[PDB]
Amino acid sequence: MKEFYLTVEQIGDSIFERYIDSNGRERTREVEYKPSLFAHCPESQATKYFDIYGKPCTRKLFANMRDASQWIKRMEDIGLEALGMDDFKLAYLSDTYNYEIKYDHTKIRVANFDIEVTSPDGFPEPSQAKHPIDAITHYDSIDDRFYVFDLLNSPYGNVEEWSIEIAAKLQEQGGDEVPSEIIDKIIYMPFDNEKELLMEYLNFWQQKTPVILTGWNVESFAIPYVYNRIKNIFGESTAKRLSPHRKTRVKVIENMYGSREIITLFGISVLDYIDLYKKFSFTNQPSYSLDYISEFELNVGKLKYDGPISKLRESNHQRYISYNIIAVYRVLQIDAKRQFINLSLDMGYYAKIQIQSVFSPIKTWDAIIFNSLKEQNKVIPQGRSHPVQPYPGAFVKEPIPNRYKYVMSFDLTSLYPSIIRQVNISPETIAGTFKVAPLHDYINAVAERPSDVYSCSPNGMMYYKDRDGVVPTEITKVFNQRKEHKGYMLAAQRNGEIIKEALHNPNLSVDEPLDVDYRFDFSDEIKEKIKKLSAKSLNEMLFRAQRTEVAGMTAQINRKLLINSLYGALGNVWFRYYDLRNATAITTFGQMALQWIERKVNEYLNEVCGTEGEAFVLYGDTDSIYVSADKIIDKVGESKFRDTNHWVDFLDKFARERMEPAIDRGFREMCEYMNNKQHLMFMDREAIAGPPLGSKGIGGFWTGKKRYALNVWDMEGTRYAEPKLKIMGLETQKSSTPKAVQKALKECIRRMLQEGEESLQEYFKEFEKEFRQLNYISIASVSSANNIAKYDVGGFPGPKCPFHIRGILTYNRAIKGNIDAPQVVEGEKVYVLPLREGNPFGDKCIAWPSGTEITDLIKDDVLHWMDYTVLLEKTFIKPLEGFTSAAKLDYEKKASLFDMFDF
DNA sequence: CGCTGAATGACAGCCGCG
DNA sequence: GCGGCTGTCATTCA
Repeated sequence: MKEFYLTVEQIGDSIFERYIDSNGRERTREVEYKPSLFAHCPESQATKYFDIYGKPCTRKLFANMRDASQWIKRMEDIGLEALGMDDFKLAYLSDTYNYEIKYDHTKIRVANFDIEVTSPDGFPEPSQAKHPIDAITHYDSIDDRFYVFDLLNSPYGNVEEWSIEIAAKLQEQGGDEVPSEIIDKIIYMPFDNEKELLMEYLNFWQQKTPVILTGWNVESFAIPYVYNRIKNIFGESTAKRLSPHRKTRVKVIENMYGSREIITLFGISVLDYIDLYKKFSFTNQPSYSLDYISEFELNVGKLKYDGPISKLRESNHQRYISYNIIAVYRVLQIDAKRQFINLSLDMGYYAKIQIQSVFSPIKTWDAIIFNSLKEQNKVIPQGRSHPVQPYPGAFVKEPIPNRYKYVMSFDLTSLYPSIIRQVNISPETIAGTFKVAPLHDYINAVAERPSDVYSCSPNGMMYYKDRDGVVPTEITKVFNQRKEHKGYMLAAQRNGEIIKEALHNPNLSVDEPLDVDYRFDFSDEIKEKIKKLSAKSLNEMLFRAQRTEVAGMTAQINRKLLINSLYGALGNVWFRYYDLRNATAITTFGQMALQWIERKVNEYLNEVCGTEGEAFVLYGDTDSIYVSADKIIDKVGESKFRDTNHWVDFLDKFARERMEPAIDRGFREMCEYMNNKQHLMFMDREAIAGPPLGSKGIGGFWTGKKRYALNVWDMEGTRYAEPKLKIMGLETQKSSTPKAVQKALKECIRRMLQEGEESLQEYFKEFEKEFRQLNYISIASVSSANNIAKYDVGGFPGPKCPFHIRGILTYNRAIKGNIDAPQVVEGEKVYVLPLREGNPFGDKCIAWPSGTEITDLIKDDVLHWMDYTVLLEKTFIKPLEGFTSAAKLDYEKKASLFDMFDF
């Protein structure tokens, strides 16, 4: 097989690497790597190395990586550029694997673990590990086994061995329902004392050292704990064995609210699944706890249990161990869905970087470009520092708050990457500048054409149209690879049909399947040989056909991630190819683009409607615009459509047959006006929305920028079974809005867009007569807890003290001197709730622990005093009032018209 | 931790007012 | 009392 690398590190003047060799064996090797950097030399010195600006360059092969850095610092002092790949690990990688890295994941040891640590004095600080580690479940992908390390005796208790038979039984039988899928894959090892367990674990860790290390919060908790527990008991020398190179570094990460520390295990790739989730799930969750995430993804969480975990080991050591096993398994299941691990490996090996680096857009791209410029003997610029200066971004239209009956939205494909290609924006293609007229002037096409020689951007930048830019070349490559791989998937779909005769005409001649590449559909070669094939081969063959169906996805979707991250890197100063002007070039071009087309779409709809000045585009945001299709539906007359679907098709047709063409003509002119290297401004009809035909619904409405709701029937050409509610910004998308309320608001909107004013009015009134009766906990809100220890004066409200941080305290006070009642904390979220006046509790409100009910020591009265009125008002009404005033609807009869005037 | 602007709205305070 | 700002704090579209 073709060998590859697992991990790489630089320790002193040597490169330590773990890797898979020609025969599948894992190997570790040290290398006295010789880095090569470059300096600008005299043109009269014929060579083969040039930078992205064509200037000739001389290679400087150093003795060791230190001289290399010594030179870089020396150069910086003199004031002359030091070109080349300074991250010697990256260079080492390009150099050792200059080719298409094909890895065999079944050889990559990916470990998933979780530990349990009984503590009665609160959350166990990892940087101290004051308490014993009483459990460790460490799943290993090579052995496909769960290794359980159970501590039978500790200062907190002595317990019996965990029973696997009991773990398998059902809940009603006193079991733990440990799934049958893994019941046979568990390897239980009980221990008499912690030291015996830790040492056996550490030994286990050498026999099977992880390459990829994951789990939930494993990098902020598990790893740091285990490391410090072991260090505090056996000394740092034994602790550093967790690293295959016996090297570890404490890394102190610090944010805008403080700091914590994680432990770097040289020779290991830590892809903590929580982080692997927060960055590839694309969706905000009100809680990122494994229980919350596991439920949201598999309709089931972590084992249930009675009492506080703090006492779960003692009172029920059986559940305790099972719990720890299910927690490790949940992660594995959540990854059986997301493939974020495979995604990572794939992305990392494509760019030839350290797997954990995929969390870094900058690093991934830096690496992909460096390998490209390397193949063509070019030398990358030298990273330089730049002030952190903000630049303008996307144009957002100030929508006129109102209901909007019929709406059609068009979007622009990969806006920014597209813009970079069309204008040819790169640092080495900057040709010059030009006097800049007000932006609107270019929007209205009444400004002296920038230049007839170079590709332009509304901010005054000009680019060469002959040269193919470094940045744009690279995106165009990824852009093609995508169509390429997602091209193989369109084929594996044609072979999944031809090879879809499991019982159609399965001949009875036992034969062997074929080696035809499903990437490329069949012709006659093997296409002919699909009949005489038995009913058995047909199935073993489609097993090899579908398998590729996903193969493309991994790469194609992985390319989509790349494409979409390029902008961020380009706008970040720590990027080798960053350029303030180029970033602004991009952003401003887009501002122009989106508004140029708004002018065009308006002008075009005004002619086809014989209207004058009418404003058809009602809202635009970055890469999309929404048009009011009212004036259109009216030419044809609303009373002439057989039903909802009739007018949807009418709009769908007018879109594809009339607007798109007018749109492309529009962008094609813009491309000429800016004298761009290539027209790439492509818009697509997106959604079509409106109320159900023959109903009193309003269809849609905007509250303001980033805040609207539509009733969509067809999206990008996919006619829904039932209309879909598309809501942006409104509180029903507010991860911080109660659930009972987040529901109504949703219902309220639906009744507004599809049923009408009387419907909304009948709901609202009921939701009031029955708000009390609603579960008392189905009301509280949500929010992050930052600087909690800033607005506390002896645990009291200080200056600018937020509304929750105050309740928090009238809770600490109502139960002061007690750790038997739910314990609060920071970085979390709490149930907030207003209390009437004259309440013996503390303030106007009172917050408390999330995911829990109020301790029966304050529960009884809290409810007795809670403010329902104030609660309904600020969480339900205020926002509805907001929706209905915009949509010009009343949620309550006898309301007065004048109330809408600002006099 | 990790990549960028553009914009909501909930609360806290100030100011200004016969 | 209460608009009319202003600046924090949180979250979300692009």
